[PDB]
Amino acid sequence: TGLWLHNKLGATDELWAPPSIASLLTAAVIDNIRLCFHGLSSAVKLKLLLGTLHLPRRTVDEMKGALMEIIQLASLDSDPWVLMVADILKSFPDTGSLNLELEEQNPNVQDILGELREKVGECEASAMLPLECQYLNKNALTT
Amino acid sequence: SNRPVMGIVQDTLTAVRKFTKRDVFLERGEVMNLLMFLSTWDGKVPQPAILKPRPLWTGKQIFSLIIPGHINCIRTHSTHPDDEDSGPYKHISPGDTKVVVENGELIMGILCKKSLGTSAGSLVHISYLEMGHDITRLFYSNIQ
Amino acid sequence: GEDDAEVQQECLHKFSTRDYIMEPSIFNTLKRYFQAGGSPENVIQLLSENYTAVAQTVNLLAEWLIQTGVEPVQVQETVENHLKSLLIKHFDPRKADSIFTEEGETPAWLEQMIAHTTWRDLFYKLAEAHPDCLMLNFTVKLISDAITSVSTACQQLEVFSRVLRTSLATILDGGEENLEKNLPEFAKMVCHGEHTYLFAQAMMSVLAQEEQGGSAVRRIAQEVQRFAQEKGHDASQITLALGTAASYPRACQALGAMLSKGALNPADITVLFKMFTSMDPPPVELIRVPAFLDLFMQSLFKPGARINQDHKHKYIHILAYAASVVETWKKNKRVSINKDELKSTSKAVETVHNLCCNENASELVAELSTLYQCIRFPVVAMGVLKWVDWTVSEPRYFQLQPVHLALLDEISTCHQLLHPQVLQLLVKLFETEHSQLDVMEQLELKKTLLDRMVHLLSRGYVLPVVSYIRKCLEKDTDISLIRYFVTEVLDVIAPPYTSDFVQLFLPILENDSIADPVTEFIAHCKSNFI
Amino acid sequence: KAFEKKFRFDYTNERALRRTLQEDLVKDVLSNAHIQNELEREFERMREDREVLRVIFPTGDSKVVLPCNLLRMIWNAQKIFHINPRLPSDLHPIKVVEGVKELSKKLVIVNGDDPLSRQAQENATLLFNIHLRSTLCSRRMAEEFRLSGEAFDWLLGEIESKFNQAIAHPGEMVGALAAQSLGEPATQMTLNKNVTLGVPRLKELINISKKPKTPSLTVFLLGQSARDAERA
Amino acid sequence: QGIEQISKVYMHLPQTDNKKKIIITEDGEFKALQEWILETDGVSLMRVLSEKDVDPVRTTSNDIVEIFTVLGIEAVRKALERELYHVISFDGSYVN
Amino acid sequence: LQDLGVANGEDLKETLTNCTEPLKAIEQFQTENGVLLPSLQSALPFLDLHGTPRLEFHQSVFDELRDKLLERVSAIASEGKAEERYKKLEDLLEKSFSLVKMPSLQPVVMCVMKHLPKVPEKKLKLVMADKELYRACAVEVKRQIWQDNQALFGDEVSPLLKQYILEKESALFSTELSVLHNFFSPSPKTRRQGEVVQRLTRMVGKNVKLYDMVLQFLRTLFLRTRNV
Amino acid sequence: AGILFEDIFDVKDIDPEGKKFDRVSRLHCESESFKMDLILDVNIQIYPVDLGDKFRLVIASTLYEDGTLDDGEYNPTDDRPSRADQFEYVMYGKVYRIEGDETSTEAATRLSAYVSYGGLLMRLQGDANNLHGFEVDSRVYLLMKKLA
Repeated sequence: TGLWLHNKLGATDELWAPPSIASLLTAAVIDNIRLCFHGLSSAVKLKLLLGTLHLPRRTVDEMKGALMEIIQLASLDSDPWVLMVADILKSFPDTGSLNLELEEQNPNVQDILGELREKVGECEASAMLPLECQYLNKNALTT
Repeated sequence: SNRPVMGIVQDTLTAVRKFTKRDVFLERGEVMNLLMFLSTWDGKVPQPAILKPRPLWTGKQIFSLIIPGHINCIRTHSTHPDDEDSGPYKHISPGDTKVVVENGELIMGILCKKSLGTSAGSLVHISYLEMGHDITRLFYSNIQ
Repeated sequence: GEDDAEVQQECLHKFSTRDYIMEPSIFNTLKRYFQAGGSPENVIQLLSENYTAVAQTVNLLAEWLIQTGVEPVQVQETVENHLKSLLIKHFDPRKADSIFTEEGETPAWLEQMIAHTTWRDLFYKLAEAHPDCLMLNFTVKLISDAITSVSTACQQLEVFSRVLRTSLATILDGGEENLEKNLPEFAKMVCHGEHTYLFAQAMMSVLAQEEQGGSAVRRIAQEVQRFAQEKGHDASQITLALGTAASYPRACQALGAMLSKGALNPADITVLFKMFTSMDPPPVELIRVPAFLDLFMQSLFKPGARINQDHKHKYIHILAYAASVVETWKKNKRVSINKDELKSTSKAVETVHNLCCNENASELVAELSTLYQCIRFPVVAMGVLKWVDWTVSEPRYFQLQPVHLALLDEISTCHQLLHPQVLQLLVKLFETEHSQLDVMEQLELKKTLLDRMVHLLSRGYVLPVVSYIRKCLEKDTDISLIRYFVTEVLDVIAPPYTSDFVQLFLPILENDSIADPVTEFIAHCKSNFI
Repeated sequence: KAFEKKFRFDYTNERALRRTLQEDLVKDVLSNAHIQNELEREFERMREDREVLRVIFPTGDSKVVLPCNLLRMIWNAQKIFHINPRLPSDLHPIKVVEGVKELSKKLVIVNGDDPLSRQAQENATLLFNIHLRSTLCSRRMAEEFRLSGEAFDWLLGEIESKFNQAIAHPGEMVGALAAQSLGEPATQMTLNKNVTLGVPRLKELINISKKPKTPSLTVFLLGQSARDAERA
Repeated sequence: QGIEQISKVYMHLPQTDNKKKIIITEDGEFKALQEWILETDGVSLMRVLSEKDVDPVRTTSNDIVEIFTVLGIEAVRKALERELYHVISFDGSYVN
Repeated sequence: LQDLGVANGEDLKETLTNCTEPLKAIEQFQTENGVLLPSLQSALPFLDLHGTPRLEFHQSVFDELRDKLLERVSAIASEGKAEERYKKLEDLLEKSFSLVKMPSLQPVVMCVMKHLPKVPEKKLKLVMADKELYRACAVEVKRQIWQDNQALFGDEVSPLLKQYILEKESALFSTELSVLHNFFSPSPKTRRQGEVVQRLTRMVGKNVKLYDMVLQFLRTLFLRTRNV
Repeated sequence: AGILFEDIFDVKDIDPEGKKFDRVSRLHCESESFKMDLILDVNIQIYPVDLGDKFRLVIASTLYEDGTLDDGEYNPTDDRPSRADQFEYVMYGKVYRIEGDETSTEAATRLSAYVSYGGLLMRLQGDANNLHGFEVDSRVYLLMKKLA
């Protein structure tokens, strides 16, 4: 299964998880990841974990125990990208809600907080508008 | 105007256009009856395109034989889409609209006036310029 | 047999080469020559006699170039670039990994290299060529901590996060005007990798929760996700998980399917319509996805209409709900839902829908007042804009003495937000080539297009319009059209002016000398605006 | 840039030569700089030929007529000798240059050896020799065609034979041939600011009229009026 | 005002690359620029060539005897060849 | 080298022979005899770290900078003041005359004197005397020498004149009888493309006195040899 | 014997660009093992096929499991054993192109082989290691059997 998933995701240029990933992640294979999750390469782990977002919500719910287990296996891994995608995904299978609690154990996001909250605070003069703001009427736009 | 002056004409040209379509398949007896009329035939029935569930020959398999000697040519069928080369199908036509003859053997495409007519660069032109007037005469007669 | 004789001959061959004394491995070679049975005296001649002091020669030559008055800096960059090319063609990543292995912190020469920017550029280039080199990975990580190729920018969370911090700081600094030229260089990186896209979008959703201009970060996320969409990617489900879509299962199901396929279908619209008509709607912010609204524009206003007259009211109801129904919230508590304008908005949208889908329409002159009052709704104006784009952009549209361009004039007059859109259409129509139109007819058509451009410029969108005019001047178009445009601009202009306005409008004003508002402007700007 | 990219054979990058050529030939070309100089002369004269064609064809149109198809002949050589382009070939570049030069000597339109005769010989086969040198540069021979030495020699012989067969035979009545071949298209001609066309226009040309039916000038501008409609 | 025998002249841009002004940019590539050409109803070529801002390289006529008077015999040969090529290639037919 | 106080191979020998500390002396030599720019000193141990000799770097920049010296003297050839030109050229001339004996610095002196219409007499004398220098000097030096040394000018015209008389005798006695071609057939321009006359014009330049020397040589030859 | 390639494939599309020939369809198939993309024109009339069908695919040089050739000559009377008896849909053709994502300095990682069977085209993209058995201008047999 590990060599199989490497063959089916080891293309180091297909950094987006390729289409049909929902088909490659059946329940048996989902239970087979955690047997040899750490034996795969970093990019394979990335694409594999990210493919869970493509699945139907029902199918995300069915094997959510295995998804949470594999996400914890990613949270204890060595690769930084694996660590942070695990940190985001830790709350995902239970509800479909991303984990926006990334400020902890991250100098990078703490620097995002410092530098870019300062920048956003200073850049509040003629603050630019989202795309959907064009559609809104005067009351909703002023709101 | 440095081109063939004659080519393939009305019924023969429409018939070969329908013949070289991708989905033409011929039984054993039909193929054997057609190989009778090929004057320049070697006498060896080629292996069919499909063997199981039944031995069937494609029309282009037969058309490879009448093409003489070993010639190579690239043409575009008259209804070739003008974006096939820009897609990921430059060598594998969805509509069989890219005529590729190689080593005197047709492997893909459908023939028409822009590949068998009088126009410059046609298949008959190259057949002349390589295989000589005699072999091109036999080529014309075998086609018809 | 013993290899000491071959090593002796190799040592003789290497020592015999010119200036071989300068090699630092010499010690081992000397050892290799002395233990095997050589002598320590012949090497003295093999090195010294063939020594010519080319180091001294190049030193004297550098002093010669310095003596002539040539700046030493350019020659120093030249020799450094020579070293860079030599190392690049000589590079061996395993040696770099060995320098990593001997001590995790590299020996301090590489820090001195980092102190000078040219070696940082070398390490950028080397990592671009060879991303699989842990020494180079740590080096570019140190530089980031202190033009990382997109593969190398995204290879480490640490590197990508720092570069993303600098990137979006640059985007916010450069604002709406530099958005176009800062977007692709960073959105390529973010749309390079599902992991990169997910991490960046998650951070942008974290950032947008702040109210002191986080909506700009939300726009940047919107541009990045539509960049993913046009690159053939699944930006839908990530966006749905990014919001409150999980609270409404069937809503996220329908929206994800519709966005994955990329076109509407009445089966899902029935579900969404029955959900929103009921007095427990999902938040209107949830369904205000600009891609979803673009699907509505692409479906309800294309030539056609390929729409069912029974389901039509459902599409229009959902559109007016997304555009006009105003929700009031208090601390993540939906206070109220305001369905006041949904009636009139749906009515106007239905009107304009019938008008654009009639296509028999010669009644357009009659429906003009209704068209303008319906255009007063902004979403209706966007729909009319896209319909006019698809209509006029078709070939052979011009067999009439025009009217749709007056509709674009009304759209630019009413809503300032749609100013970039209309220009983005007009310049397209300004560069399209026409065959069956006479050349004079094409010239008059372009004159009309520039009249519409001047009308847009009258509404305070002066700078990008004049910038495009100056571009297509210096980059093509006839000088007569540009002369006509500046004449029209000088017709209605009056003092006073701004610095940027003269910065963009004056430098175009010297390439011609044909016509008094002109000399009046020259005098005013020369006196006041240097 | 693209001319250099597609036609400058780089002897500086070893990896391309490892990929495309057998190791002995790579060491041969990399070792001595004489062969490298010869390849540089080839590129220099091809660049000169490029400028010459810019003078001759300012219209920038590549479709021309010539006695022999070189691309299809390369293809025929490939399929006769079963050349697999997925392998490093064995063709020496200097052999390609030498064979091209010898074939250029072998193809003669103007016989005799003197300054006028050699000048006319150069002028007659100028365009065909330029086409041959551009097509059979050692760059594309070792990069995309990947042709073998025996197949290359066969190609040179075949081009020689076909060119020598393409020479206009003496005794031909090219006068009547041109007359009939130009009279035949007149039989199918529709009879048409506007300009007269068809067989009335053709008659007005050949039957030279002191009064044309539509005497018109085609005037071109060069100032601002070349771009400026108003001044035009 | 104007030169006699020319009762009407029409201004237009060429719609085919053959007549567009083809230059060679610094890249060594061909760029075909749109340039205003004029087409006349009469022929006094010696008069128009002398006029200011009239390109005395590309300016030409469809008359033959004019070219014989003003340009020269080989120019007549070339112009005759171009005219026959135009009237033969008008219908798409090609001749060697 | 030692003319400008530069340590040559003899210094290296007297520091090597009769020295029980080759390692220390060689290390101090390699450090002190480096290129006098601070930025290189950070990179020279790294330059050598791979087993790459600094030799190749030295040779490449040697070629590059000497070529740039040639380019800059070519540039100052017709730049600004003639006084500034000849001042800097004479400075570089006197500097590299120490290194004119070297085989790689002699072309610098060749180019500098090629850009000088007149030179100090001692340099001309050394160029003439040392046969290797004269054979390796450009004709710009030789024109001035011949302007003060008619003997070598005669020595140079003499073999060319010998070859000219040899070809004249062969052409007058060229065994081929035909009305079309003979000794008198060639056009004057065809006879003026001879290497002898072109070489003589280069050797005279635009100086009247060299032309007078050629005149007197021609007088002597035509009179004593009785050959037209 | 000689089996230049073997795998099992699953169909994912029958005619995603619409119908062009009413007896042959352009099946798009994917390997569940190696991710070899397959686009094969199959006669649906004699050998009907459906979306989602699993099938063993073999690409071989001969059919007689001995390395014995027949130079493309039809011979219905050959009593020798046949590998084609183990399959349902058996075609014969010739590979006519082998492209790859190679550079001018390094070999290919992915190779794409285009093969013609009397006009019916087979594009097989995938890993170079599996497809190194293919040589251009070589006769070849396709052997397909559905797996219920």
